[PDB]
Parts: sequence; structure tokens; C-alpha cells
Amino acid sequence: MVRIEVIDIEKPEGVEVIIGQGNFSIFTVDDLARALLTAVPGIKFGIAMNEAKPQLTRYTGNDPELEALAAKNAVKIGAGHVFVILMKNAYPINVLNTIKNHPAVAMIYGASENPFQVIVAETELGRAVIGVVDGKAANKIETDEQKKERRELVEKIGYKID
Amino acid sequence: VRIEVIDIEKPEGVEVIIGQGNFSIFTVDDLARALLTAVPGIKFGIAMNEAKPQLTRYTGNDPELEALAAKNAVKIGAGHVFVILMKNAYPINVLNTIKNHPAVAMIYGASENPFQVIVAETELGRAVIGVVDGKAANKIETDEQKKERRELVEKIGYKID
Amino acid sequence: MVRIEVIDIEKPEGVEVIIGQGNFSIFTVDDLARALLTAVPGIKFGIAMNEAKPQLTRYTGNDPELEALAAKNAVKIGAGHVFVILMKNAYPINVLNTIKNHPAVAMIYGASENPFQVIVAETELGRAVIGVVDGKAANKIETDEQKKERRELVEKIGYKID
Amino acid sequence: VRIEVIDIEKPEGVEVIIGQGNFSIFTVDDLARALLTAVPGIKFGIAMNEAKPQLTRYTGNDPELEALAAKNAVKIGAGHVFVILMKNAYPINVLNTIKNHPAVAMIYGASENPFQVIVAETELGRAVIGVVDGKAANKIETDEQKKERRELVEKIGYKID
Ligand code: NA
Ligand code: NA
Ligand code: NA
Ligand code: NA
Repeated sequence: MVRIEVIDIEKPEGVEVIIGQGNFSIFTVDDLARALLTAVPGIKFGIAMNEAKPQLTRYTGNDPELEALAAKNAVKIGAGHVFVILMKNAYPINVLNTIKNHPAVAMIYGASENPFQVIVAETELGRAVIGVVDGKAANKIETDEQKKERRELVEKIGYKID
Repeated sequence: VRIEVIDIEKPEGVEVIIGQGNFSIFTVDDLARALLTAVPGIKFGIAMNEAKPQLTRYTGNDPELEALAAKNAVKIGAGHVFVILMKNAYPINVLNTIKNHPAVAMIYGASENPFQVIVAETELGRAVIGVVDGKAANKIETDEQKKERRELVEKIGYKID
Repeated sequence: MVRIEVIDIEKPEGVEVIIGQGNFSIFTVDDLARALLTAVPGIKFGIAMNEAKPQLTRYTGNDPELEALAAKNAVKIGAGHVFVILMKNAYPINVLNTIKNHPAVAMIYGASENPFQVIVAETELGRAVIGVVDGKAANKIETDEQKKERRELVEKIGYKID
Repeated sequence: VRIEVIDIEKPEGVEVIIGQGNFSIFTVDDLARALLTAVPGIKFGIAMNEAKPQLTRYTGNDPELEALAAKNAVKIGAGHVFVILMKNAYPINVLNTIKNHPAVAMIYGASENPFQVIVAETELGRAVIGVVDGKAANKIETDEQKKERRELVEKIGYKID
């Protein structure tokens, strides 16, 4: 059996979501949370990770609301060893390497603040994340003018040196 | 071999990071761009010495930290050494970004303590032989002091629910 | 590179300061100190002079306090071959010629008991004294009455002959 | 040539300085002003002989030292000679001030020793031909006496840290 379903990630506007595949849930949920604290001062987040054996969604973080939401999204996804992070006061570009560098992390499915979906397949054994829909799909290739625009915007955002 | 002890000049609260790299004209700009990705709002100056033309290159996003980074770098003089002075971010938030850079060999040290760079000089040029990162420890912590620091670490913000 | 900074001379009220440019620091700090002793009996002072090669501020004198202060001021000025003198029980007019006539002295930047500043320029090589602010600046020309006043005061101070 | 030996009259502890100058009416006053700049609190009398009116000019800031300086100067008589009697200052503190004066040619001697001025006299006037500055030495110091004077010089106040 292979039934596929689409899960809409529930998160408030401005909150960044990161979905990944890990190992050793009881240790990692806490250890990865500690690691996230070292990435950006003031980062606020919730992290939840699924443990297969007891079929439990573990969670922690340093923000009640994001913790509740991370756990809710994680248990819905259900897939074993999948972890969900919901954060604010930090961007994926400031934390992805910290996550990829964690010894119990296998991979990261995706990360952003766009409307986000997790595609899950369920078999007679359990569930598996087969992909993520990170926002709407692109359907046109940028023009030279649009190239200039994005580059000016990147500098305006703060990625500029003297 | 002549040995000099250079006091790093930096404002109170400013973090300094000294390292050894390569390809100065490219790296001074590229590492600066990388630092911008480490922590939003980070303010810094970075300078790096180029041997051939004997020039201290520099950039960043803060006039004063750039001038100070360049001053410290040229006083150190050693080729391919880079000096970073930053604020609005801590070493623990950026060291991996620096170690991850393809033109970086190593990082001598990083902190906000009174800092010194020990430099050796030969007939060719100079070499960083070590760094004095603050005062030296002279007492091993007691069990009570262990509890003290662990409570402080949590109070600083390193705590999870 | 040329960064300019202003250094405020730290000294007790009533203490006279003399800043100069010399040569052969290890010899001169001691020899000039000996010379000062011949200028006015009872003179108490501290003298410090910067030696470039070892980047050390040398000092001596015959007063612990003035010696510590002279060295503190000299090391912060930093400029090689610059010497700083802090004295009491003697006035500049009693010792300037002794200093100017020392064989290892190039010049004297200034001397007085007014609030005093040393303007220093720093390059990639080292530091240089580019000037001294000897007290507040004059902004008005004396009147004939003030002229009579200062002349009476000079006599009252003791510059009067029978 | 007649030769006279003049004993300088001065109280114990007073220092005498005899010199040869020029332009007496200006110099007696100007050199006195200069002496005041040498050491704060200096007390003295200065007299100088003017040839054409055959007058001994004098000034200073001490009535008795002035009277004595003038008496000694007129007894010496020689034109353009000046005599200084001072206290609250030593020759080592003022000799350069005197030598630096534009109207001073030379300084014959200076001390607090028993002092004599040897004067020669012609049909025109008088001339200082020398000074007897205290007793004459008759023994060369021993190595031990060297140590003795050097310790005394430091004790007097000529010592640095
Ligand atoms: Na897949
Ligand atoms: Na080393
Ligand atoms: Na100047
Ligand atoms: Na003679």
C-alpha cells in the first residue's frame, strides 16, 4: 500500500519552517535545540521530532507557541525520525549549516517562510516524507531587468560591503 | 628571531578574531560576504595582509571597525593574516562560517578579552606565533563554581524547555 | 594611513609639563635627568622617554609620583624619541635652556602648567607628535589697561630690581 | 705694572661671580633681570664698572648684597668688570645664564671660597689678571677619596632613580 497525502504546514506569517530527517529522536530533539541556540542570539523556536518505537512526537525549544505548533505539525506528518523546526528572529541562511552539521541529522528536506506543504506517503508500516512544496512554482525565466532588480534588492537588504 | 607583542586595539565589547588565510584580494571581500550570512545585523570590519605588494586590504560594513581592523592587521603585518572586529554577533555564531571558508587555513583565536598577538620577525617577513587571549587561569574551579557557571549559562539564554 | 588623536596630559595641579623630541633614549633619559638637577636646587621631577626598537618607555627622576605619571603620559603618546618631563619646585623659565642645550635634544614642543594636550598622528609605522594645545586659545587683544596690569603683576611676582 | 691683591668681602655662604662685560649702564640692569630667571627666590647684588665717567653702577634685589657688590667692584676698579654676590642659588644654576648674556665677554670665576682678585694697574686704568679661588690643591686624591666625593655628590641631591 502507498497512499499519498498533502499536509499544509501550519505556521504564523513571518515564521520560518525547516523540515528534516534525523536519528535518535530522544537525544536529538534536545541536542539539536541546544545547537540552534548557538546559531543566532535571540533566536526563538520550537522543534519536534518523531520517535517510531513508542510512536511519540517529542518536542522542546524556547517558545511555548512555536513548540506547540512544531509538535502539531510533526505529529501530523507522523513519519519516524522526521523533525520539524519553527523559528523566528533568525533566517534559514543563519542556521542551516548548524543543522546539517549535527551528527544525528541525515538531511534537510527544505526551509523557508513561503506557504509550505509536506507530501507524505503511507504504507502498511508507517509514513514517509516524499517531498516538500516550498511555495508556488516558478513559471517564467527572469529578464535582464529583473536580474538588476534582485541584485539591487539583495544589497538593500544588507548584503553589501564597503 | 625578533619577537613583538602587539596589543589589539578595539572598543569595549567588540569581538576580535585573528586567522591565517590565502588569496587576500579575493578572501578579504569573500569572507566579509560570508560573515554577513552568519547573523542578521552583524557589524564588522575585516582586514587581510597581502605579501607581494605588502598591502593591508580591508572591507566590511562599519567605518570605524574597518579602520581598526586595518590598523591592527598592518601592525601585525604577517602575510595572509586576517583580522576581524565585530559586534552584534558572538564568535560562537560565526566561527564555523570562517572555518568553512575555502581560503581560510586556520583561526588563531576569538574573544572580547584584552587580546595580544605575539609576532616573530625574520629577514623575509613576520609570523603570528601565538595569541594571549586575556589573563591566564591560575585556579581550578571548585564544585560550587561549576554550579555557578552552569546556572549562568542557562540565565544567559542557553536553556530549553 | 594617518589617524590623528588628542591626548590629555595627566598631571597634578601646579605641576609643570615639558614635552620634547630627542635621541638616544637609553642614555638621554638618565643624562637629561642629571642635567635637570643642575637647573634649580630642590627641583622634583619625573622624566620618561620612548625607545623605538624595543618599543619601551624608559624613565627616571627623583620623585616616585611624577616618575609614574611621566611614564604613563609618555607611553600613551608612544611616539619614538619623545620625552616627557613633569616637575615641581621649578618653572619652565628656569630649565628650558638646560634642556635645549642638551646634546641629544632636538627640540621642545612646549612647556607650562595649563591644561595640556598632545596631538598625535599614527601611521602604519609608528606615532608622531604633530602639535600641542597649551591651554585655551586667546581670542582678544589686550587693552592698554590690561597691559599696565600685567606689567605690575610681573613686578609683584618678583621680577623687579632696585 | 703695579699689582694689587683684592680680598673679596662677602658674608659666609654667599657666592661670588666676577666677569668682564660691555655696555655697563645697560648690562648692569639687564644681567640682573636675567639672573632673576635662573632660580626662583634668588637674592643678589650686581655691580659693574663704567670707564668714561669712572663710575661703579649697581642694582639687584638685596640692599646689603648690592652695597657689598658695589664696594668690591669699585675696589677692583677695572672698567667693564662686573661683580655678583648672591644667595639662594649656586653658580651651577646661573653660570649659563651669565655666559648666554649678549654683553658678557667672560667669567673670571665663581664660588663661595675665600676669594681674591689680582689686579694690575697702568697709567690708563686697571685690569683683572686673575682670581685666587680658595686655597691651592697640593695632593692628588686617592682612589678612596674618589669614592668619598662620589658618595657625597649623591648625598647632596645629585641622584636619580
Ligand atoms: Na522524495
Ligand atoms: Na604558534
Ligand atoms: Na607639528
Ligand atoms: Na689673566
